[PDB]
Amino acid sequence: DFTQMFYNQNVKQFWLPEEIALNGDLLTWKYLGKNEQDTYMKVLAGLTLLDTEQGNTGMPIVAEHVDGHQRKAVLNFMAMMENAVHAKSYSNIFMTLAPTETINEVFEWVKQNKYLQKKAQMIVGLYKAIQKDDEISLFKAMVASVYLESFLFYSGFYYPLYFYGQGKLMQSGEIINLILRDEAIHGVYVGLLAQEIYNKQTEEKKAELREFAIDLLNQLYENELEYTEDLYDQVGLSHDVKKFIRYNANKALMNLGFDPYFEEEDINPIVLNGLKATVEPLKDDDFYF
Amino acid sequence: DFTQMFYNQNVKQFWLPEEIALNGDLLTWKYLGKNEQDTYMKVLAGLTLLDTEQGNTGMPIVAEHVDGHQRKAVLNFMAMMENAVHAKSYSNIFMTLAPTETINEVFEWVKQNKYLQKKAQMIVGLYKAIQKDDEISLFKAMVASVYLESFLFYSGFYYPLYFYGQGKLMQSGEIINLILRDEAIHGVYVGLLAQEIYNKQTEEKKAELREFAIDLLNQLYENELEYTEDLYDQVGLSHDVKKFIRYNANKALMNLGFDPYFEEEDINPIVLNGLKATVEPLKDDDFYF
Amino acid sequence: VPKWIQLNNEIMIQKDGKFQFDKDKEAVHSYFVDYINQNTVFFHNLKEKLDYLVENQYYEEEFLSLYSFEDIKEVFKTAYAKKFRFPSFMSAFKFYNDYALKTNDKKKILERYEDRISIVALFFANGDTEKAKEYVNLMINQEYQPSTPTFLNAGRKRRGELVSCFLLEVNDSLNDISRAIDISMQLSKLGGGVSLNLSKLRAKGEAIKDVENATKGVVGVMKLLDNAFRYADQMGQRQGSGAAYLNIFHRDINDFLDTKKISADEDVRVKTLSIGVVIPDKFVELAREDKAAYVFYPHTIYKEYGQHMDEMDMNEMYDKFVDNPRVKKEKINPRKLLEKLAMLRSESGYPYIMFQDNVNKVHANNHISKVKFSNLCSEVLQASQVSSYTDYDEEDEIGLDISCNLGSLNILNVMEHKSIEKTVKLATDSLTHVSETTDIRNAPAVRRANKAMKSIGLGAMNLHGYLAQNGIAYESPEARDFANTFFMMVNFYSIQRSAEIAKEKGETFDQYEGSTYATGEYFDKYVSTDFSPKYEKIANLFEGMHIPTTEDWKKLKAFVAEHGMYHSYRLCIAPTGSISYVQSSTASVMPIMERIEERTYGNSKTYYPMPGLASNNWFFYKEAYDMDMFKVVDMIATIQQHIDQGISFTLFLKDTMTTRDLNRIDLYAHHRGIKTIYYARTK
Amino acid sequence: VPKWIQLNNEIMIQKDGKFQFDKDKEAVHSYFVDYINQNTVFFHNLKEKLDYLVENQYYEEEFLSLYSFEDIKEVFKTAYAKKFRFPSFMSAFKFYNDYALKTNDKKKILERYEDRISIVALFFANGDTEKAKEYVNLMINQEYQPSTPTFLNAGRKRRGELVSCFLLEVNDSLNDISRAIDISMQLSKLGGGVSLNLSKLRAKGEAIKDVENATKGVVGVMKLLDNAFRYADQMGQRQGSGAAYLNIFHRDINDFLDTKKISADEDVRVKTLSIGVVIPDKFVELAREDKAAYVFYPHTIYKEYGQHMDEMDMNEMYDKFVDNPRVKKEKINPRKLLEKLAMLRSESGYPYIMFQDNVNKVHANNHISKVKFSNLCSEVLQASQVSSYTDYDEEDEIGLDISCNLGSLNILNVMEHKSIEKTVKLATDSLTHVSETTDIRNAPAVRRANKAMKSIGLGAMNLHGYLAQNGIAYESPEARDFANTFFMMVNFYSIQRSAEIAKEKGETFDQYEGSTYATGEYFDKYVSTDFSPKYEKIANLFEGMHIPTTEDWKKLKAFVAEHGMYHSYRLCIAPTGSISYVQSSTASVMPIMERIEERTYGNSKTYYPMPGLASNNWFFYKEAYDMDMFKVVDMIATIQQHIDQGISFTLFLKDTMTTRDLNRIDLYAHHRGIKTIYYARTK
Ligand SMILES: Nc1ncnc2c1ncn2[C@@H]1O[C@H](COP(=O)(O)OP(=O)(O)OP(=O)(O)O)[C@@H](O)[C@H]1O
Ligand SMILES: Nc1ncnc2c1ncn2[C@@H]1O[C@H](COP(=O)(O)OP(=O)(O)OP(=O)(O)O)[C@@H](O)[C@H]1O
Ligand SMILES: Cc1cn([C@H]2C[C@H](O)[C@@H](COP(=O)(O)OP(=O)(O)OP(=O)(O)O)O2)c(=O)[nH]c1=O
Ligand SMILES: [Mg+2]
Ligand SMILES: [Mg+2]
Ligand SMILES: [Mn+2]
Ligand SMILES: [Mn+2]
Ligand SMILES: [Mn+2]
Ligand SMILES: [Mn+2]
Repeated sequence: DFTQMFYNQNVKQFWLPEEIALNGDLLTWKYLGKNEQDTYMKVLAGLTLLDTEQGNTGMPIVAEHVDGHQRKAVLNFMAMMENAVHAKSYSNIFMTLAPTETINEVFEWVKQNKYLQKKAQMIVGLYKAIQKDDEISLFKAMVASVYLESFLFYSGFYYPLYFYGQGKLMQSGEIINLILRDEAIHGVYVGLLAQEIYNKQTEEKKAELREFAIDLLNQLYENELEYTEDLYDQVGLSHDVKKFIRYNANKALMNLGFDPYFEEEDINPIVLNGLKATVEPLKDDDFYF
Repeated sequence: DFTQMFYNQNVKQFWLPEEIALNGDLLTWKYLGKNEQDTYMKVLAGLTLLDTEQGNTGMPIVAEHVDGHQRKAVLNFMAMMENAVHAKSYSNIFMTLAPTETINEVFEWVKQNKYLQKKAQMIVGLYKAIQKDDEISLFKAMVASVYLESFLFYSGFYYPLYFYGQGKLMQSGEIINLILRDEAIHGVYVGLLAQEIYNKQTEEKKAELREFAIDLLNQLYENELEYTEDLYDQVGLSHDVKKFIRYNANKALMNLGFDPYFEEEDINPIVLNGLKATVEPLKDDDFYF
Repeated sequence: VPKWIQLNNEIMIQKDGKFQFDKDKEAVHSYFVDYINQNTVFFHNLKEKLDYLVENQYYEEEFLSLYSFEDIKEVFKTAYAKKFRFPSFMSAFKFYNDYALKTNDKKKILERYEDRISIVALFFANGDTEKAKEYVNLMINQEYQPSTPTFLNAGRKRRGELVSCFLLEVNDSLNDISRAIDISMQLSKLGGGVSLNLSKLRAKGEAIKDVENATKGVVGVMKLLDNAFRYADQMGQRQGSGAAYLNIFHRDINDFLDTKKISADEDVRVKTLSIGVVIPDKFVELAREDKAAYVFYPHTIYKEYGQHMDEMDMNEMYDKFVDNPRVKKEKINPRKLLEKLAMLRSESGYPYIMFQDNVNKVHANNHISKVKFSNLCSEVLQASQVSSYTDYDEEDEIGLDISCNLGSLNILNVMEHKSIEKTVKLATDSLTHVSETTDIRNAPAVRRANKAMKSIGLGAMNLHGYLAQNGIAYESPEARDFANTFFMMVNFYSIQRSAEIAKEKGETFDQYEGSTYATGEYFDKYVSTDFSPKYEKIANLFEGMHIPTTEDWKKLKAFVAEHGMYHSYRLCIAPTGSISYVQSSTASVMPIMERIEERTYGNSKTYYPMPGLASNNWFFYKEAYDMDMFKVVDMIATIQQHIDQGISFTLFLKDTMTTRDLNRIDLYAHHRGIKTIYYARTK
Repeated sequence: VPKWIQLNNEIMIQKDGKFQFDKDKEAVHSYFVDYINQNTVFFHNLKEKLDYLVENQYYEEEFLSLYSFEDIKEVFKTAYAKKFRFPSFMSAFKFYNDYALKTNDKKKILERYEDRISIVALFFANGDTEKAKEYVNLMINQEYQPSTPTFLNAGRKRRGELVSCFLLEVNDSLNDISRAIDISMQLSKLGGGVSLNLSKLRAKGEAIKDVENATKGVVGVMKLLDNAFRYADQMGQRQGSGAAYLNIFHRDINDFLDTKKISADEDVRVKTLSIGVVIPDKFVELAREDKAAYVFYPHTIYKEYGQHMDEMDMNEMYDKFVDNPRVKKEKINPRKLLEKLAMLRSESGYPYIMFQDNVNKVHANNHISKVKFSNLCSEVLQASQVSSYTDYDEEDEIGLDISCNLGSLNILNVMEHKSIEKTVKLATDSLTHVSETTDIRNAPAVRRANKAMKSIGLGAMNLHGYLAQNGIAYESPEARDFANTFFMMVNFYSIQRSAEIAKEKGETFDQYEGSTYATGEYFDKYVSTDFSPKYEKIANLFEGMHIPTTEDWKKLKAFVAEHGMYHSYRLCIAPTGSISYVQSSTASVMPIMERIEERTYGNSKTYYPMPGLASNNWFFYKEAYDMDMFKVVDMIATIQQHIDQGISFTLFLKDTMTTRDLNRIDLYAHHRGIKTIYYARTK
């Protein structure tokens, strides 16, 4: 009921890194404090590292196990955006703002970081556990994918959106907004594929899959809180970032056809400013009564 | 030395079938004989099948086994083109020119056609035989992919090109030329990756790989002859198409770094004829003259 | 969450396996003891309230100036003496959210239910204190409910128009098309739903002064009207709603239908304009015989005959159109067109179906004009004459554009009070007043038709509620017998009131002399057939009320012949969407969609049980989707035989059934005399 | 491939390293030996031809009946005595494909060039055989060319209106908006391009009858107008073309501009509606000083001051608007808005730029009204008064809607014949006749302004062609000297002819007494500054022609004071799209875009070199994109100082230059006195 519509929306959102000139960001970058520059670098590396997993494994593995030519095509398109567009865009932002040696060090740090690794490996673990012709394991991986696309990225997206909403780092913020817009539709689409599997299950199996999804969400959420304090306490933003994580967790759940887990909260206004019946022929004698 | 330039070429060649309006072909299509329309539909259906498998299976699987994020980005982009752009374009052509029943019938015809099933069996079999960290199985699949890109498509491409060259079906022909332009660069790129693996081998191993490549080519060739006769005898063109596929077989071999295998022949000259702005801010000195 | 919201949600929490319906009542109490009484604005006496509402431009002072303040106080005291209580939370919520008057900032409630009813009654009476008290007793007993425009806007300074629906005839000219667009925007600005007959417009590929294949057809006018209704959207409060009606013999009928296909391109798709199809008996006959039909180019027919294609009878002129070489036509398969109609109605609920011959075989004003199209709710079926809007500095020939005032009888409350006659006569008087005080300065044909036709629409609500609360299955023959008797009584007393108004005013509606009312033909079936109940239970239900017999109908026929009728049209059964909540009534004469409906308001969810739903009448409140649509068609035809205009007949379909079942239902409706079919809502 | 097409494509084939330009001439011969003569209907005598054309509804009887057949035959003989030959294939092809009269089956040619010219001359003269012969000599010498509407439709029964530029004022009301939509549809039906001023319309989020946030803004009106223009597309022949103008201080200006962005949604973007922005000097001052500007809500200004925002001088009103608390406004960055304008012009060439103060500091009829907006081609700049279209059966207040009469002098042909005075006066007489014979019965303000203002637009073309064939670079100071002298003589003789017509008929244009012509202010710069050529080459170019001096201008000023002026406006330089081909001329006063242009007709390719292009003048025929836009602005300002209305001024940009360069060109145009900027064509 939905793949051709998503095909259309995906291909009409096509874009390339070269379209946004990045050099003019140096005019606001130079005015940020060390903690602001440090947080931005770390957040950016976090997003980059997670998105690489999605391009190399997450999207291609789902495309491999999903049946249907049109679904495979949409999924291929999404994988292309991760590897050919998003990855180049993140690299471009980095190369503009930091010298080569600084980029290498930030990636070394974020690669060793406990909270980034915990979530990255949890997601990758579920992708590696998909078994041929087993729709339960596929569903679990789709849940992981939706959580990455619609939830885990947002502790990171917060900061570029926060600057973007203030008139700072506008070129890289525009790029991030385009990336985020792609991840949103990726999350919704994979969510619909997961609901299709979920709806084929018994009531007991459904309850079991719901428990899986909520348990996974809880593990990721508790690690996100730690990840958040680790990055954002030094710039005083953690309270507001936490509200943004919960709001996006609720969107991820709704993508999977589940009820919101967290109470509704208002979001930081600066970040907001950044953001067929069966055709049967008439057989005659239907005109007589 | 080459991936970056292929990356740039692939992304700059990006297109969608909807860019080309097809209603202009309606009359030249109406005017073709029943035999001509039948061959044309079947030819494009055979192409659709090849692109379906190249997009679903061939390109993603090669992407999985090839090392390097940039090489993977190129291969992922090529995969997307196969199933999200190329395979879909044929349906755009079908939906314009043909009634639903004729479309349904031709897709049923691909499923039961023995030559099309044999060629798919052979090519996809090699893709699915790739073993992780086994460069020889990967080479064999890359040879199969080059043969699909640079040889097997051409029994199909002949007919749209033959019409384009006579000023007939020129909108459909424009789509086909764009597809052909893509496959030419896809065949070169995969050819270069295959040569990388071949060049790592002992002379004895190389001799075996040439045997594999030539045996596979001959087996595919013999099947393609029967396919060509089956499609083109009713339009009187089988001998001409055969010359064309031999010509392109030599190009496939060359893409693999091998000498031409078939002698040169004169190809139908008809078929040969078938072949935001930058923004600066306003300074205070721009308001005075 | 509010306390009343929790109490209302407590209904679905079952106790001993049964729904807690009584909790609903508690909710209303909470809703009044925690929200309404605190948010209401109280004054020292009624004088201060009326003065504050008058000077602050809430009320029109003219209608209140016709009464001394003592009379207004007496009317308000009569309204409050009933001690009316809303039996369900949703009734009070809907009134105080959609119809109660609030302040400019909408922070407080200025009008109670009794205040609104008193103001509407004082507006209706036009200076008569006793008549105002009669209206107050009629509305506080909830026997009669004025339509949403009338109930919401009566006596208000910031009001719109009291007329709900407008029907426009569009002549085949650019001047007429532009005037139709202008009038549609003007009437949507006034808040009314606008219906336009596009059957006179020439089809696509017709000649505009000897240059051929020049017209855009009805689809271009459809796009223009869609943009006009989008622009004029009640100042952004309610989305602008329009309807386009096309005859099924129009050549553009496919393209027309293609406007509602879910795969339609943006240059063809129309999304804010409802579509209706007018099907003569000739089309059904051609589809039945499987003979290939012909759709026609209206301009060629107009050139050859001097009249529009929809201006004459297709049943007698179709063969002449086909055999005429000077008439241009296209071959179609009528059965394929019927299947396309069924598929479109399954997908989107469109088009509206108007069986033209079913409307015009009992139409009383065929001399003025045949009914060629219906309104946005497909229940208004009146004669219309197209207007000739000429060039600037040239006089326009103003025709008749349909417009009627809606008002619904609450069947349960009317029959409980044993006051069919009094309620019908008072409702007719109120609708006559609404018509008389309606003056639209930007729709000339609408104004002329309102002044001449004097057409009103008196509907009915709570048919299923009354039947279920009295232990009668809606599909049972007893229910159809009750509907027959009740609506024959309603028609009798409406005709009697119309004739009495004509006698007291000395004037009838324009061209009444050629109508079937004047010739006595209309009363034929009423002077030969007895419509008294055939079942003892229904007769007991009608006890205490004088059911008119053939002798009473003969006396009424003689009275009409002597005095005439004031109203060309009197009865039309509107859907009555949201005002049925306030009256604690089921919507219109349609069966209930669901026993308990879950509606989301704000961030909260509320459950509205059907009025009177309980354990003993749970299965009498059968859901419409579970019902046989053939028996619903039988009920609607039984009611329709006593209604001069149409009935908004929504089809309630299951997902399992096919388009063939929908076509069978449509053909049975046509066979049974159904005039119009409103919607195909699929569960 | 036809023989003439091969001979035309042989131009690009280079012989001895040179283009075979002369081969084009041979192509023309072939195009006449093989096609034109074979498919041209011939008659035994002109009497039979005229009888056949009149009887078959090709011509009008009225204009031919004013002459005896001997006079018509003499006019035709005068036309044919020139033995005119098209010098290039594209000239004859464009005439016989666009302007030559063809049979109803469009396979035979009824009109030659001489026949069409004779018919247009007979229509112009209105019964004077000598005047008709003068017009025939004017048009067969190709000194003057009536616009495409006049040239194509003069004397034809099956025709549109002879005027195709219409400017409408839209008042801030639903009645006025609907009337504007209707008038736009009626004028597009007549074949005219319609420009609408939307500045008086209140912005989005304004109050309708004191309900807040109700107005949809000018974007909804633009959607309505775009639908109206799509519907009215000349009976399905050409795409309906309309323009919308908004003042830059209107609050909707961004949303207005957002209608042309590619990223705009389907409910925001208008595709067939051109947009223009009116930029007062206040906006340029605010951007220059980098002070943040304010975009105002028009309805609040109207409520506070009783006048529309665009009806008062923003230079003196801006501070009062900002300091007024009752005027609602939004903060904007004027430099950001200028950059947005430049970016939008780079992407799509929109919007048109109107420098309000540049227009109004030399406007002669500011007493009637200030020029608030321009036409679809951004060259008509006239006073307009808004109309108050009230409800039905209520008298409308008819204002003034601009509709000027187009006609272009061929500068090369005019100057080589040394007939500036005679050509200008005869063109003025023909334009006056066409304006007097125009009667539009569906546009009341257009008709009233045509009767009152009597405004005509006399343009010029082949400026770059004339300069290149005379060894003068378009950017050279000599070219600007020639333009200054030539257009000062054109203005002098246009004013003289207008005053002579006023003296003969005894009437001037309405409200002439308040104009600067009556007060003599208009002639100030003409009675003090001598506009004789400052270069010997230009003076030798003007040899044989009397150049008006300051004494001649003083005499003309006295003559205008004594006798008045018949036309409110006389000169406007239109783009002259397709008539430049038939006249073998470069388009308008613009520089050529390409030396040889490649076109695709059917499945065939054709090549049009610029007129007179050869090896000797190849360098002087510099392409517009290669030229310095500052010098093009200088030339256009030099011409504009002698043109009362505007000049269609298209910017020609390279893909390398950025939005800063576009903004610099716009600001230099504003500084140099450029009134309008038409298009930003990027190579
Ligand atoms: N269901 C209801 N419908 C309408 N008004 C109500 C409803 N429930 C409460 N109210 C309003 O709130 C007031 C609260 O009074 P309540 O009904 O509890 O009884 P009371 O104080 O004994 O007096 P009374 O019933 O005589 O008005 C009522 O007087 C009435 O104005
Ligand atoms: N370049 C041209 N432009 C316009 N008409 C042309 C042209 N060339 C030929 N014709 C048309 O074809 C006719 C034949 O002209 P041609 O060059 O053969 O010699 P001619 O002496 O002008 O002929 P004629 O006896 O027709 O006057 C012309 O009279 C004219 O009607
Ligand atoms: C002007 C115009 C008319 N029409 C169609 C819609 C109208 O229903 C129909 C009649 O237009 P008319 O306004 O009646 O045109 P007309 O009177 O000049 O031509 P005729 O004498 O033949 O009546 O033409 C278009 O489709 N597009 C247009 O642009
Ligand atoms: Mg007409
Ligand atoms: Mg107003
Ligand atoms: Mn990504
Ligand atoms: Mn993603
Ligand atoms: Mn491919
Ligand atoms: Mn390929």
